[PDB]
Amino acid sequence: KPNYALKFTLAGHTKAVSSVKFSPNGEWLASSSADKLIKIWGAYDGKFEKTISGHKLGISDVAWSSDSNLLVSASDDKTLKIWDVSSGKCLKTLKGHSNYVFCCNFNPQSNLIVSGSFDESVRIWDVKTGKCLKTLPAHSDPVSAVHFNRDGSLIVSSSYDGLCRIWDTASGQCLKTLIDDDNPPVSFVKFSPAGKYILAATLDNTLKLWDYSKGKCLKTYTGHKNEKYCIFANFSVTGGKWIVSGSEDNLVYIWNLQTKEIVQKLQGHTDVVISTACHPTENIIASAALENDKTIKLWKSD
Repeated sequence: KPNYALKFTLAGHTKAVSSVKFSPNGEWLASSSADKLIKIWGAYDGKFEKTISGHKLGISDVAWSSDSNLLVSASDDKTLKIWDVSSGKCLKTLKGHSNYVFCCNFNPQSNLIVSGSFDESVRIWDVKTGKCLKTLPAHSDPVSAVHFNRDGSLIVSSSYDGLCRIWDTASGQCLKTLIDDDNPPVSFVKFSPAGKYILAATLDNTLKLWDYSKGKCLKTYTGHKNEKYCIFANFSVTGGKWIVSGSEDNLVYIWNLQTKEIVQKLQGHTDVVISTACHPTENIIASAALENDKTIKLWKSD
């Protein structure tokens, strides 16, 4: 079992936090908020670095490029923005979604961005030109998450329509639809770090690990509360092999990936824990909470 202990609390956002992500190089934490801002923090000391501004409405998601040089953000202003983190410059504004942009990610080569929207589409954009390469008529309700697999040849999307879909990046073809024995909204999905599996959250208090090639649910993680919000979940890989998630009872939950047992709950937030992130090299978790709390917490384990 891990022994995550609170090390730092990061105050600065003026509304609900929406996402936290560690830079791949381990140096930084990026946060997005309903306050329309991105903040950068030191990953190891929690020290505030700077604010990246320009969205006109709240931000739902932010993601790093694989070389830690760029961020992409998804906003209710119906845009994504590509940011040079060192300069703070907005390199490109990606316009084309017809409603709120909810989710975003770079591909592994950080030459493409994928986005999902309340407009029920998935878009694929060229990083260097900022132009949209493809629009996928992916879902019949808002798209909650989008993620590329380990070589960028596939995208997984999740939706409030109750589906996860896997797309061919090059053709835009729908290769797979995954759904279990009930049809609750899907609030999050991502590929596993080696890409054998997907991890999906549904708004029935359930995380599931799927073998997407076989189309089978292999594991379920339960015990937390998740019926309303799009709560990210993580694979923790630096020490023990864990699943990490926020929860609507204001806790961070940590499960054993193999056994599905709860191994730790982290107490301290005063509102829903909307987002968690796992440091790429150190046993460090970042957690972030909604409007009644507005803080980020850094936790560290032996």
